[PDB]
Parts: sequence; C-alpha cells; structure tokens
Amino acid sequence: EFQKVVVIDAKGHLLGRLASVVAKQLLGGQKVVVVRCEELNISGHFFRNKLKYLAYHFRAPSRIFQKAVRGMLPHKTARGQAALEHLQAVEGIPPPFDKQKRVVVPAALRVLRLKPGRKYCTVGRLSSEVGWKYNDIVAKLEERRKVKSAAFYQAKLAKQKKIASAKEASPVNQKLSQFGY
Amino acid sequence: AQGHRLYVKAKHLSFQRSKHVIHPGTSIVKIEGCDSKEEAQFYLGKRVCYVYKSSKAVRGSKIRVIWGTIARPHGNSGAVRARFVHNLPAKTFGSSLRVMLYPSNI
Amino acid sequence: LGFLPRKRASRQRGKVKAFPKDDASKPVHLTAFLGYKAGMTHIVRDLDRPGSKMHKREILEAVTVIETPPMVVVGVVGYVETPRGLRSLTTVWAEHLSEEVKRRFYKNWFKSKKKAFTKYAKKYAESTQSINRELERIKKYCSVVRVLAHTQIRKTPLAQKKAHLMEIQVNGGSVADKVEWAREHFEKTVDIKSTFEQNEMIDVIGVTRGKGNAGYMHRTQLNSKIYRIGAGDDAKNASTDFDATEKRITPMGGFVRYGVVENDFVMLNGATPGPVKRVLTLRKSLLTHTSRKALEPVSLKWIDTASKFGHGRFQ
RNA sequence: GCGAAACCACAGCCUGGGGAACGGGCCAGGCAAUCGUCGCAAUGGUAAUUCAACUUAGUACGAGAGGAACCGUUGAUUCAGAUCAUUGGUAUUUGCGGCCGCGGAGCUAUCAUCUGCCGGAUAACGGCUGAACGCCUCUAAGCCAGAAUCCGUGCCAGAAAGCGACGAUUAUGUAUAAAAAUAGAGGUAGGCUACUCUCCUGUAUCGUAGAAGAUGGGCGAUGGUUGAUGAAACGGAAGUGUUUUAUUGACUUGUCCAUGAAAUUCCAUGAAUCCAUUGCAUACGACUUUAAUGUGGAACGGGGUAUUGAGAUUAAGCCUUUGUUCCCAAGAUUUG
RNA sequence: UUGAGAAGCUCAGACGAGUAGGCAGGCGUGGAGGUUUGUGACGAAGCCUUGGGCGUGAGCCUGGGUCGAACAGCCUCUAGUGCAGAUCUUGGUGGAAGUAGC
RNA sequence: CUGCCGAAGUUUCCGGAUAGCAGAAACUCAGAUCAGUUUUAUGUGUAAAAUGAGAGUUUCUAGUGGGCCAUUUUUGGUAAGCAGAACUGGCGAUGCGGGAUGAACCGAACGUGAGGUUAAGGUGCCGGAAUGUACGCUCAUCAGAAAGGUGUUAGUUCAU
Repeated sequence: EFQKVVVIDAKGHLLGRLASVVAKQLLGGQKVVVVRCEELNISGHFFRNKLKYLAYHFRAPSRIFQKAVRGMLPHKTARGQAALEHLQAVEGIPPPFDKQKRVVVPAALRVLRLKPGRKYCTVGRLSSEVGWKYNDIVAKLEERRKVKSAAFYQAKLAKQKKIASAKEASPVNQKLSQFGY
Repeated sequence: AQGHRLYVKAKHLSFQRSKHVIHPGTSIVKIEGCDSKEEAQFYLGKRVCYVYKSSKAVRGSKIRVIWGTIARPHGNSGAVRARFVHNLPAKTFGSSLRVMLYPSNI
Repeated sequence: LGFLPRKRASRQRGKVKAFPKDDASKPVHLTAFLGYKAGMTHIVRDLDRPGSKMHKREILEAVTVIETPPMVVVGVVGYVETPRGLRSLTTVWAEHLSEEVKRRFYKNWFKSKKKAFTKYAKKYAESTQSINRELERIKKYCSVVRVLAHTQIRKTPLAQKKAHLMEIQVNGGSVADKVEWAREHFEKTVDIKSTFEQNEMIDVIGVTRGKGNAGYMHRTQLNSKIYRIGAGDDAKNASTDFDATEKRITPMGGFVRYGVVENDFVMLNGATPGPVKRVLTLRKSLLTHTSRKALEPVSLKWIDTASKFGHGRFQ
C-alpha cells in the first residue's frame, strides 16, 4: 500500500536501510515525510561514528539524513532534483504530522537487523556535541506532545471500550459469524 | 465518493534497460498487490492505460489516454513489462497507470 | 581574521547579538539600555584598589559621558523558542504611540499621514480581549520576552527627530511575571538609574566613527564599569560629596559636537566606539567576573568641567 | 566627436582517479542561481595572544641559605577593538600675530590615552573501581581526573536565491494519529505489591446498497448521516486544524415496496525610492540625518568659543542661537 | 496462369567487420549528334521555405512564395565535371570593439 | 554514392631480386587428393584408421616487405628489480556487453528490424534484476567488499 503522503517514524531505524527504501519510493513519485530523525541508529559504536564525522558540514540529522539520500539519488539528473523536494525530513513530530499515523519500515528496524550485544550510535546523541544545541527544547516538545497524545489515546481507548461493549451487546454480530467477521 | 475504480492502481517505474543502454519500447510497471512473478501471471494480458490532461480542449474534453498491454513479468517482486501504442514519455517516471481488468480470463 | 572582512556597520544603532542568561529565581528586571555619547572628559578619582602600586591614590583618567534619559516602553514582543531558533510569536504595542516612535517608524515623517498602527490602537481601545488573549498566550507559550522602548530623542539635543527605539530582552522571573511587569511598565518611562546601580562592570555596544577614505564598524567593548550615573534634574550629579561644588557635567562653552546635556547621564571610565552624539547600547555582561577592579567601588574625587572645545583653563 | 590591429575549432568551477596527456570535454563527485519597520539565526571567520615576575612565602622543600603549588598585584607583549578626553605633533579655522612665528578644530599613533573571554570533550598523562585471571588487573564493564589542543563559548558577519513578528496598503475511499519495551511491552482488574488477558501486525479497522445513486409509497428508527450558517474551547508549532456544539436545511439502502432510469442494440471516453537636505560617510554607489507648513528645516547675521599673541578668523568634523529672512502643507519616479 | 525487357520471370540455401589494395554497378555538372510530333508569358532557369513524397545512398520528383525567358527526360558522344581543409587564390563579413585609442 | 573480395604488416638470400599472403586467368580432376587434424602401429620421427573438406597445378599482378602488448621459454642476472634472446598468440584492418571510469583483462567478433534466451558480470540505492534461502566466519577505535597483540574466533595437542 502506498499513499500520496507517508509519515515514517525514524526511531529505532537504521540510517542506510531507511535511506534505501525512501530512495526507491521517492523515485516512484511518492511524497515521504520523515519524523524524529534524531532517533535514527547506525551500526557501530559511538566513537567510530564520531571519528567518521570528524573526518567529514551540516549538523542537523534531518539534513544529514537528507544528505545521505542526496548522494543516494541521481542528483545531477533533473528527475533526481525534482524527487528531492518530495522528501521532508524534520526533527521530532511537528504539529502538522503529530495527529497522523506513523508507519515503520521492517527492513530498517534495529531489532530485526542488529544482533544482540552489538553497539550502535544515535544521531541525535551524536549531533549533540558537533554543533547542534537544541536537544533540551526538542526533547521538551517530545514529552509535551506525547503527554497530550497519551491523553488522546486514553480517550480513544475509552471510546473503543464503549463501542466494543456495544458491538458485543449487538445481537447482529453473531447472527452471521460464519463469515469470520 | 466511494465507488468507481474497476481497475487496479499501478506505478510506471522505468524502461527495459541495461546499465547504460535503454530500450523504451517496453516499460516496467509495478502493480499494487503484486509481489511475485507467479502472482503477476494473473495480470498478464490486461489492458493498462496512461491518463493525463492537457490545456487543449479536444472533442470537447481534456483527457488523453495512451493504451497498452501487459506482456510478461519482470523479476520476483511482481513487476511487469507493458507495451503501449505510443511509447511513454520519459517524464512520466513515477506516475500512475490504471490496469483495467479486461481482457478478463477469469 | 577575527574582524575580517572589514565592512561598514549595517545598523546605525548598535544591536546586541546576545543577552545575559535569565534566572527564574531572580526578580524581573531589564538587562539593556540605550544612550547617546556626548563626549569624553578627564576626571580624577581615588584608586582604592588593595594590593595595587598606587593604592589609596587619585588618578586622572578618561571618563565617557553618555546621556541616558528615561525610556518609555512602547510595547512588548513575545518570542517563542523553536528547534530552528528563536521565533517571534507575536508583538503587542501600547494603545498610545509616541510621535517620535511614529516618526521613526516612517521614512517620511512630514509626508506620512501618521496612520501607522492606527487600526491596532483603535482595535485595542475597542476591544482588549485580543490583547489579553495575546498576552496570555505569550505568558503561557512564549519562552523569550523582549520589551520595545523608544529613547527620548526630543529631550536630547539631537537634530534627529526619530527615537532610537530598540527591543531589550527581559531577564528575571517567570513568563507571567515578566508579562505582568511589562503590562505594568507598558507606556511608562523607565530610567537607567533603576536598571543600573553604577557599581558594576557592563558592556557597551556602538558603531565606530569612520575616518574617511577604516571605521564605521560595530564594536562591543566589555569590562566597562560605570563611574557615576547622575540625574539631569539634580544639580549635584556632576559634583562629588568630597568637596560639593555643584556644577553641570557639560563642558564650558558646550560639549563638543553634543551641546548641553539636561537629562540623566552616565559617566564611565575608558573610551567607547563612535563619535559624539552617537547612539550606544549599554547592557549587563552575560558573564560575571569577580575581579577586584570590577568589585571595588568607584568614587570620583574631581570632575573637570573645563571647556573641551579649544584649550579650556577654568572648570 | 572620430575610431584600429593582433588574435579566434569550440569552449571555460574545480576535486580526484582515469593506465596513452588526460583536463578542455570521460566517469564518480561536489558545486552549479506592494512598501516597508523591528527582530530570529542555517552558516562560516573567529580571539584575545605570547611570556613572565612580586604577592602568595620570602616558605613546603631544605642543616640552613636559596627557594612551594595556588591567590591577587605589577607587568612586558603581540593582536584586535576603540577614542582624540590625556599626550604630542600634523593641521587649508591656512585662522591668526610679526614670507615668517605659530596654529584651533579634526585626524593620527609600540608617539598618545587606553579596553580586551568562557566551560566542557578529552589528548599526552596518571587513575579509582571492576571481569577475563572467585582476587588482582586506567579496561575487557563502568566511574574518572587532567592540555595555551579540540569542541563549545564569546565576538564578527548573515542564507544577496533564509526565517519571524509587525504597520500602512495605490483525483477515484485522493479514509485512518498513543507512547514505549522488543533481550517484554501494552491493556485488564485488585490493594507502587500481588493479577489476568491480548500480541505472533493491516488479508486490520472504519467507510463502501439506490436512474452517482432517481420518483414516490411506506414501515422502521423516530435514530443515524451530514450540508448550511451562530461562535466556544482546545491546539504556539508551523497552533489553523481538533472537537464542542446551537439551531435549521435536507438525506437516510435501517427494514421494505411500486414505478423509473436504456437501439450508444460487443472495446475505444498608499507608502517608499530617486530627489533636496545630508558628512554621522566616502574607489564610485552606498552610507547620513533632515526634508512634503513648523522647536519645519536650510541659510546667513551673529554670539559664544578657542586659536594666534587685546585684536581678526571666529565652525568649517569647536558650541549655541526667544535674531533674521528664504523655501516649502514637494518635484517627479517606483510599486497592487 | 497469361511470369519471353531469356539483359526477363522464378526457386532454394548459406552468408554480411575492414585499412593498404583489387573488382563492379550507379548518382550528378557543362556541352555534342539522335529523340520525347517534350515543357515554357495561363510563367523557363534560378532562389528561399518546419509543405508533400522517392531512393540504403549519391541524388530525385513535387506544393507554396519570389521570379521573368528559357529549359529538360531518354540512348549514345565528349571533358577545363563533383570539395571542408592545402598557414590554399579572390571577394564578402563578424567577434575582438566602440576596445587600443585620437 | 553503394556492393564484393581484402591482405601483408617478413621469411629467405641480399638497396634489390625471391618467397609468402591476397587476387585474375587458363588448365584436371571429386572413381583425387588433401588437412597449424586426431589415431593405429613400426623404429620423438616415420608409415598405414577415423574425422572432415573436392583437391591439385601453370601463367601475371597490386599492396606489404613495422611494431606494440601478452603468453611462455630460457640465460645471465643485478643491490634489487631487471636485462638479454627467443616462443606463441592477440591487438594492429575490429564495433558491441562487462571491468566505477581506463587500448590491451573477462565475454563475444557487426546488414536493417520483431520476439525469445543467454555469455562475462550483477540484483541495498544511484542501476535493469531476491534487502533470496541454508550454513558459518568478520567487529575494524584505518576493517572489509615480517611479525606482535591483557586481540578475539573456532579450536588442536600435551599436562594435571
């Protein structure tokens, strides 16, 4: 299934694997928005990736994730230039996308790709000492949004419980249960 | 506006090509819900179409359609090879192609 | 390379690129002020620095005097911090607008119809609910509060009729406390005497004076301690209590390129960028230093009011 | 105003590799470009720098003498930032007094007076604790300490192709929101302690019934679906959308009927700029205030003021003007 | 069954790089004898044109616009016969350049 | 302008005459001879079965009458490399797929086209094609595509 707008949560996702699936999707004429890019993960411990950046200048993981894709797409080709603008990488979950579903990519999930006991690095933690100086405010927004979202979930859960009780109380439900519904 | 859509959405990926040589006679189409070569057998023979609009009002309408036909599968991920009456423009990469259900074999 | 490239300052009035860190525990108070440098004069002050080679001795040093008339708060600006930086959520101005501020807001004071903010003033008078809602949102959502005030250009003997209005961040207290303080101080004159006790080291920001076909570059001198912050109304502002002799701080025959200063003025040791009759910004230092020089009190002994123009001989 | 010759395959960002130059073309690369007013900072440059001594203490060490870390002071710097107050000169007040004797203003300065960074990360380096190696073990876990370095930090500039606030204003169902573990989470229930249940995805869930969804007859809900407006709260971030509804307008295939919908009789569909003013500038623009009927400004008349040595010039980048008149409630232009 | 331009028509199979070089068939220009009882003031030749065609190609036929006095297809004869270069000859014209400058 | 054939690129004696390659003609044969062929066997050569192809002459006439690379073979070497002769192919007269690009490497040698399938190489993205399956190994704090290691991985052997 593909949509005109797709929101992908970057928490617990490998950078390269996430970059690959979005690179193909972007060439497919699809708009993809990436949120919480600061919580991306890269195989290899913290010092190695720190040395990698020291050899390498954009401090935003949203820019870094965009930069990784930029060299992973035909940038010279005008088609690649057009597809670049269809990708929107932002840190955290902004209000224009907080009230929308956030899907995940199985091919990039750390739990499905990383062996237990393997060291890994977090981009937001990595970027904190390279020029980024907004971790507190970015974090502060995260708990504020999730607290509001959790309250929304509780209201939705209560509504789901009420309708579920109403659904079971409905005699119509088991009239034609032979269809598996 | 629930209803209509007697076809299946599909995306026009690219042409049949080597690493550097492209043959634009046939184009790769990725149909939704098709994810294996054995599955693409069902869509072999269907009539695919490209639908686009233009400023000129021809016959009182504003729609131009380039018909086509699915021919063979392409790889293990459900892609297909479709030949059109007019070869698709190279700009329509990553667009929508409407795979209607005829000629039906079911 | 620190100052390179050498380019003329883009702003005639010095703008502070940074402000001191605000403390919630500390009371709400201002952190910056604007003044016009009238000139520099030589004064004799006792050096009460323990351990110095000339301890308990009087030294003749240059004192820079800048007129600091009370500033009327035109309005407040609510800036909400964002991951991309500090975002100005909104700004609220007072119902009554000063003529100099309106004159400053337009490039053609005489040709203008003085219609600036006329609807906003009319809307505020008609209904204050929007202002209260805006103030409540600033006090509840905005993280940075800046108060916009205009200097007394008309009071100062300056040919320019436009006030050197600037926005100063508010440090101290909570957002609601700052909002309440701004509302209380809205459309009210704030003097530098309450802001500065003239017993601390601050920073002065100003644009240097060009020297023809090198100059006109903004600078921010630091480690500057105010020697005396006098009031123009008081006749003893320029006279110390050591020998009385009440007199005006202005030099004989008028100050060089400044004239006569009648409002509150502040005199500090050392030189500052820019020529006479130039707008300068004085703000508290972001970093606090516990040096003996910055902690020892300043007590002027003799103030020379001789004619700065020409070769004066009588104070 | 009058006016060549030379030259010319075609061009012109580099980075590397490209085997034979290859860079001037090839591949990987980067690069590659309404009027406003006040603010924000992506980004870079970058800053303070090099050494000391006294105090400390004239003492830990040391038989004593000589001389402790740290504290502040005294500084010497270098560099940058300033300014002409202080100091000297320079000096178109080239002003003065007798070509000289000098020179105010202003400029200038290791010629002058001066002002002048922050904590971390850690390097070297030494650790503590702690496995392998029941201990031990800078270390494989961890906890550290510690550099004129680095990063931060501060300063400077500002994305000319960044941003905010703010004033005036000529396609085919385009369907879907928890957080968080994942090596256990969530819910469920009891009083954080004892429970239980689900997961093992979305092929899920919601919605999808009618001449694009007709005409009416009902029945049945007498509910539901919504449209229309009347705003209430929430939503700073990018709140611009989430509900709450108030009433009204319809619709209702919720259960049903009766007609109706076609020969297309096989696919193609008003401000501001220039301008004047302006010196606060000055390769030239820019910059700079004022200026469109009033402290209006601009000019002089001056005065004051110092200069020279009382007098004259007397603000010119010395001050000021209850003095005088001039001009003008501009001249055009730009721009929705 | 008409399919004898016997230099014709028809059938089958394999094959197809190319320098130096060898062989063969053609296209085009000026003029010459024959010819088309050829074309032309109701518009020759030429010229331009994103008109239409033909040939693998050299080349050709045609529409439109200009144009105004000649021209062509076919069989042979014949030669001062085909150009992108030669720091080629002649004429024209640009950038350089409103530059050096006067 | 198109079509066909198309070398030699060097032996050998000695600027050449030969030759050779390519043609062009004339001949005689396929029941006749052959082969950068392979066997059989007699003593690596020679002679006599298979596998294929028709084979042999005479005459006369253009062009070439260099090399580079690679393989190998050796001899010495000579700091060490290497050099020196050869040996045989490929390029040279030859485009295409692959090797990031790249004249020597891996494939394959060319009329215009349609479909089909492949070689070499590839299937994360750029990039056409499985983010295939099974099994291990690799932790790098410069991976990856002589040795040392309080470096691990699997361990083996010997001691208790």
